[PDB]
Amino acid sequence: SKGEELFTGVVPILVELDGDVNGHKFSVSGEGEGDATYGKLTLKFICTTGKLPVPWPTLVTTFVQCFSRYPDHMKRHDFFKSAMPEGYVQERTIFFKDDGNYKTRAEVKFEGDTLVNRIELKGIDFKEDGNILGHKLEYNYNSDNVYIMADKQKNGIKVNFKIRHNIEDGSVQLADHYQQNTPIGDGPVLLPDNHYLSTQSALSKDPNEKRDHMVLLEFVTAAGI
Repeated sequence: SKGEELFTGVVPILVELDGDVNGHKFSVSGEGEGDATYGKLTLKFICTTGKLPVPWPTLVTTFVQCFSRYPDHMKRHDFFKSAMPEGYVQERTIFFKDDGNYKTRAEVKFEGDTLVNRIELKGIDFKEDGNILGHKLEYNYNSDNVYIMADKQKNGIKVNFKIRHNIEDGSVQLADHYQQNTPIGDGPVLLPDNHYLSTQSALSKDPNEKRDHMVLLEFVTAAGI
């Protein structure tokens, strides 16, 4: 499509988030690069305001699905790159079961040769000593497919999926994601048939980094068609 050509090589990525969860305000800056040819993302996030007041794993999905590898036979279904470079708005509600919710509004677009994800996050109705504000989640990440359908009325897409965060006691903290993406430009975009993204994420730490941070390595492939 349009932006598909913008992703044939390695693209630098910047992520900027401002958050407020139950009145706890924080900002995060991330940098890395993506290589959509391999569905590959490498990112490092730093909390610039001090200690992150929620667990890092709960922000992975908020912190650029244009880097997904769409198989050649599935190229007409790749909404995300088709909206580039002008980009898209990505909005979610993330419901943490028996706890609060995040609402996020993000704009994903090129600034020059750099793909930028700018996010505002608002979290409300969290429990003071629940799994999120009480930091009871393991620093790890599992799988789960991301389901995408057309929203042929907002000329965008609707995405739904579940994340299961691991609680330190061996249980699971469900995070139900509801997502909508809509192009920023007027340009034509690709409205896909139903399909899913297969995702894998690995979380790590930089041994030399003394700020609160997360290193993220992810691989994403479109499938289901």
